Amino acid sequence: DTRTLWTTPDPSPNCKVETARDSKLTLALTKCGSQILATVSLLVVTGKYAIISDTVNPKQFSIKLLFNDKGVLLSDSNLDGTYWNYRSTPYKEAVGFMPSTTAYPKPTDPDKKVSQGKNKIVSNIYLGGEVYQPGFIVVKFNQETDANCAYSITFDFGWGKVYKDPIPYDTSSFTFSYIAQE
Amino acid sequence: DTRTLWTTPDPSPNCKVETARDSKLTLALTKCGSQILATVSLLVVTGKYAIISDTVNPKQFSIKLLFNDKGVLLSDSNLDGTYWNYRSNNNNIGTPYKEAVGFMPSTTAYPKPTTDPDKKVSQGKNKIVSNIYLGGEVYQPGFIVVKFNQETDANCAYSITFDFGWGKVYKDPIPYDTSSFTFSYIAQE
Amino acid sequence: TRTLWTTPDPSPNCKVETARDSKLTLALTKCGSQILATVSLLVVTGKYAIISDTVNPKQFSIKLLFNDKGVLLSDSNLDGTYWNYRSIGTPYKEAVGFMPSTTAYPKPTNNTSTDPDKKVSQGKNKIVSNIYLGGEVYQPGFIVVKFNQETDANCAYSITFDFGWGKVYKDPIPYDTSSFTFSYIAQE
Ligand SMILES: CC(=O)N[C@H]1[C@H]([C@H](O)[C@H](O)CO)O[C@@](O[C@@H]2[C@@H](O)[C@H](O)O[C@H](CO)[C@@H]2O)(C(=O)O)C[C@@H]1OC(C)=O
Ligand SMILES: CC(=O)N[C@H]1[C@H]([C@H](O)[C@H](O)CO)O[C@@](O)(C(=O)O)C[C@@H]1OC(C)=O
Ligand SMILES: CC(=O)N[C@H]1[C@H]([C@H](O)[C@H](O)CO)O[C@@](O)(C(=O)O)C[C@@H]1OC(C)=O
Repeated sequence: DTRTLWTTPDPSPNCKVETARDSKLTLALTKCGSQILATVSLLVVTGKYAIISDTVNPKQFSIKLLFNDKGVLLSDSNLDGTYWNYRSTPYKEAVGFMPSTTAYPKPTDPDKKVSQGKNKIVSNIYLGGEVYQPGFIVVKFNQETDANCAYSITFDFGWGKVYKDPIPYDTSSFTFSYIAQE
Repeated sequence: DTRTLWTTPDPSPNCKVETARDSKLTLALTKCGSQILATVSLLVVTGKYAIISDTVNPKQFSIKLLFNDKGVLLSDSNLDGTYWNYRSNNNNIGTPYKEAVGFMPSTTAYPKPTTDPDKKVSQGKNKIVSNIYLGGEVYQPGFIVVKFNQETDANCAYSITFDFGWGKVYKDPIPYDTSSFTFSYIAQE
Repeated sequence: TRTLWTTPDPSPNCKVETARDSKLTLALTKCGSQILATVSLLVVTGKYAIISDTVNPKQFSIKLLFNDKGVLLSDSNLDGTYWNYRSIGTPYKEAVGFMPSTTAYPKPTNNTSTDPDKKVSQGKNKIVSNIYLGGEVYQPGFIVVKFNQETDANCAYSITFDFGWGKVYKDPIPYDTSSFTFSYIAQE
C-alpha cells in the first residue's frame, strides 16, 4: 500500500526515549495527495520515563526521525527502522511522505523574518487518556541536522503539571497533518 | 476509499445522552485508506445536559457507538441507526448499509481491554483527548474523549465512544453545544 | 485529491491590520466529503507583529470570503493573487468542492427566516484550539476557525480565522503561530 507508511499498528519496542528500544512509538502516515495525515502515540515501556512523577527531570525528551533525500529512515533516528515500512524488503523511496522543505525549511527586514512556529505542531496529549493527566507533544518538521538528514520529523514529549503519584508515560493518540514535499 | 459514513450533515435529533434522541450528534467518518478522518460535534437539545452549569452533576456523559463484526451499528448504541449510513450528496444511501468494516477502528492498533513492563498494554493509545469549546467560545472550554474498542456492551466487535464533559466553573447556564472536533484513527482494513 | 493553497512559502499575503502585514500559510486538501486543512500565521509588521499584555484587543479576524463558485472575493483579508490549486497558471474557475457545506454549517438567519422549531448549533460551525507562539509550550494563544458565519461582500461561503491570546505576556513576543490541523464537511 503505497499510501501508508507506518511503524505497524502494534509494534514491538521500537523507539529510544532514554535508551534504545525502551518505548513503543505507534506512528501512521497516510498520504492524502499533497498533505500527510498522521496519527501518533507513545508508550514508554522501560527506563527513566516509563513511570513519571514530579521528581523526574527533565520533563521533556525528543524522538527524532531522520530521513535522507529519498525519504529513507536513517539509522541514527530514535525510531528503529526494522519495521518502519509501507503497509503490506526495506522501501527504496518515500519522498511523498516527507514534510515539505519549502513549507518547513531547515533553520538558517520584516519580509525576511522566518517563521519559528510554522514548522511545529503543539498540543496537549493526556497520559492514560485521562483528562486530568495532561502532557504535551511538539511535532517538529525539518528542524534536525543530525546524520546529514534531508528531512526530519521530531516528536518532543513532556509534561508540566505536578504529579506526586507516579503515572505511566502512555499517551493518548494525537492526529496532525502537514504539507508534503511532493 | 474516500467514501464517507455519517449521520448526515444536518441530522434531526439522533442520539441519546439522557433519553432517546435528546441530542444531535453530527459525525462524519471519511476513509483515507489506512486511516479514517473524522469530524464530530454535539448539540444536546433537551434533558439534563441541554443547558449546563456548575450545579449540573456529574460533569461528564458517554455516547456509545457499538458495532458488530460487519461494522453495522448495534441497537444498544446511543446513536440511532436510522440515518447512520454511507453518504449520498447531503443525505444517505437509502438502504441500510450491509458492512462498514473499513471504517471500524483497528482492533490490532486498539485492542479491546482485558505486572511485567514488557507486556504492558497501552491505556492511552485507544483514546483521543482534547478540549472542545461550548458555543465555539474560547472562554467556554469543555472536553471530549474519543475511545476506540473500549466497550463490551451487546458483545460488540468494535466501538467508538464519545465522552463529553467540562471542568471549568460556569455560574451562568450555557448550552452543551460543542465546537467541531477533528481526529483520525487507524482503520481495521 | 487536489490541494487549494496559498503556496507553502508565501510572500506577505494577508491583512491583519493593514495589507501585506502578515503571511498566512493555508492548505486545503480534498478527501472526498471532508477537507483536510493546515494553517499557520506569521504576523510580520504592525500592531500584532510583537504582542504583549498591553496590546488590545487580544484577538483579530482573518476572513476568507468566497462566491458561489468557490472563488475568493477581493474583500477577503487574504490576497488572492497566489491562492490557487497546487501545480504560470490561470486563476481557478471553481472550487465548490472545497467550500464548507452550507448544510452542515448554515449561514445566520434573520428574525424573519429563523425556524423556531429548530435549535441551530452555534458551536458546530467553529473549531477552537490552542496554538503556540514560536511553537513554545509556554506561549499559548488560540485559533478559532469559523465556517460560513460571515455576511461580508454577500459571500456564498466563508472561512474565518480568529487568532488571539489570553495568557499575560510581560515580555513582548512575536505572533508567529504553530501549525494547526483541522477538517470540515465539504459542500460537495
Ligand atoms: C482557546 C483558549 O485558549 N481559551 C482559553 C481562554 C482564553 O485565553 C481567553 O478567554 C481569551 O481572552 O482563557 C481561559 O482561562 C485563562 C486561564 O486559564 C489563565 O490562567 O488566565 C487567563 C487570563 O490571563 C485566562 O483566564 C478560559 O477562558 O477558560 C483558558 C482557555 O483555555 C483552555 C485550554 O481552557
Ligand atoms: C481534557 C481537559 O479539558 N482537561 C482539563 C481538566 C478537566 O477539565 C478536568 O480534570 C475535568 O474535571 O482540568 C484541568 O484543570 C486538569 O489538569 O485536570 C485542565 C485540563 O486541561 C488541560 C488543557 O490540561
Ligand atoms: C502545550 C502545553 O501543555 N503547554 C502548557 C505549559 C507547559 O506544560 C509548561 O510550560 C511545560 O513546562 O504550561 C502552561 O502552564 C503554560 O502556559 O506555560 C499551560 C500550557 O497549556 C496550555 C493549554 O496553555
